[PDB]
Amino acid sequence: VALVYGQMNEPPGARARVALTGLTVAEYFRDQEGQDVLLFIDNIFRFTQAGSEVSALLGRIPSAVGYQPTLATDMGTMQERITTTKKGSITSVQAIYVPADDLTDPAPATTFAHLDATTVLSRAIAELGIYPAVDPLDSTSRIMDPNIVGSEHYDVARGVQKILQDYKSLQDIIAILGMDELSEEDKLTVSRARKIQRFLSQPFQVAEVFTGHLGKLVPLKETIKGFQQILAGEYDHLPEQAFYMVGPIEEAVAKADKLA
Amino acid sequence: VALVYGQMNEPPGARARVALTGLTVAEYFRDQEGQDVLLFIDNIFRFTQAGSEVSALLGRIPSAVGYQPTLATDMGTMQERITTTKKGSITSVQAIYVPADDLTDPAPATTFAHLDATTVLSRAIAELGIYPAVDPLDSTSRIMDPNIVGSEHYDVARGVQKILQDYKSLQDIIAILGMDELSEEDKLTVSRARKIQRFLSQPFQVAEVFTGHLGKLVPLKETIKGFQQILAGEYDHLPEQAFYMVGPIEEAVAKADKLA
Amino acid sequence: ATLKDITRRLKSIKNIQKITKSMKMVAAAKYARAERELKPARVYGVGSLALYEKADIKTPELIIGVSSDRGLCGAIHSSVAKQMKSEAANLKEVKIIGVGDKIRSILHRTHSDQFLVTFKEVGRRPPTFGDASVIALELLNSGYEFDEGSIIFNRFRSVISYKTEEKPIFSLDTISSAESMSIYDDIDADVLRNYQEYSLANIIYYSLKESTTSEQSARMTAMDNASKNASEMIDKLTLTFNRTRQAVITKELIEIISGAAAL
Amino acid sequence: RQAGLSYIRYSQICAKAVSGSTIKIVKV
Amino acid sequence: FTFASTQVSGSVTVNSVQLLAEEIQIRIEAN
Repeated sequence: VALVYGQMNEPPGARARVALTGLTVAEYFRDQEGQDVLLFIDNIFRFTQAGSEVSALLGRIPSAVGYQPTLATDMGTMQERITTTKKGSITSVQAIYVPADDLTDPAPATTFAHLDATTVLSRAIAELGIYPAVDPLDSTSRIMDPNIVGSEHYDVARGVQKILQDYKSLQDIIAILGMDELSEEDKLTVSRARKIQRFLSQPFQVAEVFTGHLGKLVPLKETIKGFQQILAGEYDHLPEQAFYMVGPIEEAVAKADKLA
Repeated sequence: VALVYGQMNEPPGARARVALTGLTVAEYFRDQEGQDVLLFIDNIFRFTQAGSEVSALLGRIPSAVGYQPTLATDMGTMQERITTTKKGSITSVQAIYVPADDLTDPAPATTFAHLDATTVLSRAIAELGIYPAVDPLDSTSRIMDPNIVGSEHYDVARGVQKILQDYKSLQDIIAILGMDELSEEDKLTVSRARKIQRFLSQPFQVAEVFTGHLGKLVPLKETIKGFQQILAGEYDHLPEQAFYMVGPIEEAVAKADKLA
Repeated sequence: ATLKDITRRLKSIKNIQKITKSMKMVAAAKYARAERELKPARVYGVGSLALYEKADIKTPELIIGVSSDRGLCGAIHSSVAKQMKSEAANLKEVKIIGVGDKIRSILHRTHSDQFLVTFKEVGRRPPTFGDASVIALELLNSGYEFDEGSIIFNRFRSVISYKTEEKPIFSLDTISSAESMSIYDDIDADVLRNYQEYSLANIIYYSLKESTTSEQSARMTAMDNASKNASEMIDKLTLTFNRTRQAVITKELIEIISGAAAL
Repeated sequence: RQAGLSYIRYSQICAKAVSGSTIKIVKV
Repeated sequence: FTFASTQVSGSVTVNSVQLLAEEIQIRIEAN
């Protein structure tokens, strides 16, 4: 990683440009060495704000909500340099701050014009111990189209979510009226869902110096199969905790063994 | 009929003056021939908008909402020629486009004072399927005087408004909790109000292609009457739907049979 | 549309939604238990009625309304009351009893001077034969030598429907002494006295067991809706809030610019 | 009977020997 | 035959048959 910094004490113009500087660097590992670089802009809102400060200083009339008249171009001239050219591609993970919790606020609204996916980190999920604490129902992607990920991928994914949704429904019932008017059917959606929720968690190699556990980088193929089978009913006999913090389904099997 | 036009494709100045032009034509028949004229304008809001388009160019500090500081006087010396006099009569019907649906907008806001009768159309009503989408508690007429329309008319009129005003206040609660908790008495206003609301709608020849029904023209006494009875509880047995999209009350009874 | 008011409304609707979702789940639990205990009750209650339909009973020549004390269950009470007033009108002397405070508050004022007794503590805890026996006892120990009575309650049909019905109370030990009753012989004039008393408790019990099932399923339904309306209202006010928030800033800023530019 | 007791009351006793009580009187 | 109380003294009826089962002296008799 190369780190580029635009600290909060820097004047508008500096916090304004540092995301371009970082961009410059990344474009090299693509236009000069044709790799697949990763660009991280933390956070995309302070980019926009820096834009407004600069704008105001240049005495230009603000537009709706006080932002810059050039909000959309200031963003476009930067966002657009982030793509897959014939030489390689830059992929950007942008930390978003939504003002006033207003998703139609000009800053945020403009920004979604460019996003192809959202990764929603959730404190609730974390509380399940589940990590990465990504929310499987709130996180989204433009490319989750069978015409793009292929029917299999697309169906598994849509399978995982519905089940996760259904279980969500039952969640209310379980706690109140108690876990049993539950059908041979309603009891399976839960079981699997709970297996799934766990199978969606995973050990990171970045946290090895700490979790005393080995990181896993599951492959896409392994991912779709994994969930495919749980949906399928291939491991209904396996127990929940067999799936907590593992990589490929094979590990779910072996953990079960060590868990008698 | 004489036709004058300065449409949506003309530069501002043309739109700013065609009203004056149609107006002049009408003034000739009124004063030079003592004729009884009819003057239709669609849309007089456009004249004011046109004014706002050139106003900055004339170099004027803008007034509220970016409009020209001369908005009222411009409406005034123009609106004041659209009038009946001792020489001739001008019945004028003017469509007034309300921007963003905001009736507090300087344009529409300043126009109320020039009319004798106003028909305020509502998106909310239109969306309920009631056409014409006239707001019954927001339309008025300087003729709504017992000494002009007769007390029979004056009492049905105020009768209808009172029940719709009453329904209107119950709506907040109806909105979270529905009708259950409502008083037997309150539920009767609600029934009647919803039947009066439907009976206020009607099929226009001009809108036959959309209502799917044959246009109707109801004679005043038929209106005064049909509304009396409704008020008077003579149809508390019919269903609401019987009243929707009909002319005379007699057709509302029939529709009820057909609904069986 | 004031960010203050909007906020005031959101505040009270978020609580409503919370209290309303809670009430729904409690009800659905009470309902679930009630739906089941109702299976046997019907067979039992229908059994009690098996004698009279299987063989005529009329009357030569007491309106009991059952519901509960708690509202927020759609039209459970208004229905029985509505039909209760209807009878008292069409009718022969008139005397009435209401089980569940709500009846005593609704089909009331107009007919207080037309009361015999009223019952409280109905609906919170599941009804029992025991409660029915108290109602029956309270009546037998009343000075009303009713010749014929009717019992009005809500007959369950499904979580989304019920029907207010009436059941005849030919409890008149006197009426059970008609021609049609000649088919059954070897009946002491006072063995019936016991028979009628009993079948009186059975019919009150039945209506009672039907009633809470209708009530808990209607409160569940009513509170499902209320809660869903609330949330929708919440979603709308919030979006109205942001539109307003953005326009005030924009509006306040254009005003400053206009003043500044004019100089 | 004659002692003031009725049959429901008898059945009550008999059944208990072999049952809520929530209901409350409101006499006015 | 239909026999019930909560569960599926009292009364009995023969028309189809139905049996329906729910101061000191009475108690003595029962016990």
